[PDB]
Amino acid sequence: AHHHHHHSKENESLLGITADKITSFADWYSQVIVKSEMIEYYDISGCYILRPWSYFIWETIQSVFDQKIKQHDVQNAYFPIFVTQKKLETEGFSPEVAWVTKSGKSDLAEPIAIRPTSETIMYPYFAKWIRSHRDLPLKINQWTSIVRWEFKHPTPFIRTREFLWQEGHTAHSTRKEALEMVDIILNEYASIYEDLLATPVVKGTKSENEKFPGGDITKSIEGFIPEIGRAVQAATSHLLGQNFSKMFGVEFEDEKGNKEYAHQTSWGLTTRAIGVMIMTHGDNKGLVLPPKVAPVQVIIIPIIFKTVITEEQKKICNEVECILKKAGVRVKIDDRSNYTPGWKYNHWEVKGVCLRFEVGPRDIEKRSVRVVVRDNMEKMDIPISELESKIPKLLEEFQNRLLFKAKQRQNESIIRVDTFDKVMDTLNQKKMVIAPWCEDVSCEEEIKKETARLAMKSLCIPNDQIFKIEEGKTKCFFCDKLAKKFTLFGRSY
Ligand SMILES: Nc1ncnc2c1ncn2[C@@H]1O[C@H](COP(=O)(O)OP(=O)(O)NP(=O)(O)O)[C@@H](O)[C@H]1O
Ligand SMILES: O=C(C[C@H]1NCCC[C@@H]1O)Cn1cnc2cc(Br)c(Cl)cc2c1=O
Ligand SMILES: [Mg+2]
Ligand SMILES: [Zn+2]
Repeated sequence: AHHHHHHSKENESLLGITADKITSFADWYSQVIVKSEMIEYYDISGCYILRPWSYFIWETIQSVFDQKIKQHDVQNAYFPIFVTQKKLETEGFSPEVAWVTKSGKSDLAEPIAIRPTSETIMYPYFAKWIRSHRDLPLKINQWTSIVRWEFKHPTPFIRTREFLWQEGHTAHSTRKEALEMVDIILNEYASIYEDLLATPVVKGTKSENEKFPGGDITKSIEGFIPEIGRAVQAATSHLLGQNFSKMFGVEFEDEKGNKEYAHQTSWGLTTRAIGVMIMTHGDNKGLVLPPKVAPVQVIIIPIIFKTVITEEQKKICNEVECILKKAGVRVKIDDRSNYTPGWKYNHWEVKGVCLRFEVGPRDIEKRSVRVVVRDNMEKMDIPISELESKIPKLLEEFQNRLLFKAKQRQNESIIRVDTFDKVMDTLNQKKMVIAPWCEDVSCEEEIKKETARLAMKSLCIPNDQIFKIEEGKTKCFFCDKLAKKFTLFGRSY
């Protein structure tokens, strides 16, 4: 679905994308993020430079999500990047901890860990701040970078040794209020991917074998990349319960005067969202960005070459730019006489600009503009007097079309299998499995073991159970136990 629309002579250049998205996905992903000036590879493995074209999308994700959690009285703070070994020791993987072992030429007697997550940093101070039920709920969030020495092969955005993320940590007086906070954040995470990034995700609950061992319930949104047949956890929201409050002493005096441990939640979203969004919408021409996160929604390209644009040509472009600026549209004019219009067309197509305006003599004469849509090569002529109304509608239609097309690609990637004899062939088709499952830890341990023999794991137990179980008859697709619900399975990042 990547190489359907018309490619121009400049799209077939080396300044375009030469690797096919389906048959050469890894090379396609690298060319798309590099040639669009999103990412620069760094001489330290697993780290990638976030150029402004990609960092804008994170700033938009950060701006939109920060306003969302402020609706629930979540306050932003910043805790140090460092944490002692004693606090950190008591998905914690010791080989992932980046340790500062020297300052200058002086060795540290006790090395200091770089923050892989802030439970150890923050919770000793949650216990210090929380003495009464009146002090609850406490809701803290921080935007910061995280360093984890990932053992698996790094992927830009998806899995980086340094990534930018948001981590919210809340404490409540009741488990019910905490679980409501877990579901609230999960819906906002799903909104970030679907409403902002036009990326479909599946809301659900992690299995006992796949949940965060430090919490009671781990809910998540699962994404999927069909071109490689691997799911990707889009975000996560944990019902920590009292596991962390018991071990850090975060207790409060409830009403009537009894000491009770706090009911905590924690949730996180990283720059991985950008990578999942890129892989979802990008085609063989390069980036395809949702209008809500595209750094430039409209590029105005006057038909000029070598010489300077005429005075009436610059006046029309400024008028169109003024109309689009007043309408809240992010718009820029590319009046570089240095490049042919075809060069600019491919240049802003690789960068994923939603709409391009071609302004030539015929457009000046009619007081109209030639609009070319990025993702489907749709062409139309809009009068200048209609731009204020039509362009916000086109970007709105653009956003809906990306989510709708990405949705039907995800729905066709979910295959129902009721017996294990059809699971392996479904996985080999680069697709997920929705199967009747008993949800036992022992069952998933053998599911991972048997599928690794030809590994498949539970992605999430979806909140929306589209299929029904026979009360007392529907057995697990793998073992002899009765199936509880249907669970989404597949290989993941
Ligand atoms: N190295 C990474 N780079 C970018 N995003 C990441 C990375 N690791 C995790 N994430 C994302 O951040 C979210 C919250 O972090 P976390 O729950 O600690 O992931 P995780 O438990 O390490 N899962 P995983 O590392 O894939 O086994 C995850 O749901 C991922 O979507
Ligand atoms: O980090 C987590 C759980 C939650 N903490 C912050 C909010 C979002 C996030 O899902 C799971 N995790 C993952 N990787 C880790 C790596 C190391 Br090293 C350590 Cl010490 C700890 C962890 C660790 O705790
Ligand atoms: Mg990890
Ligand atoms: Zn089973």
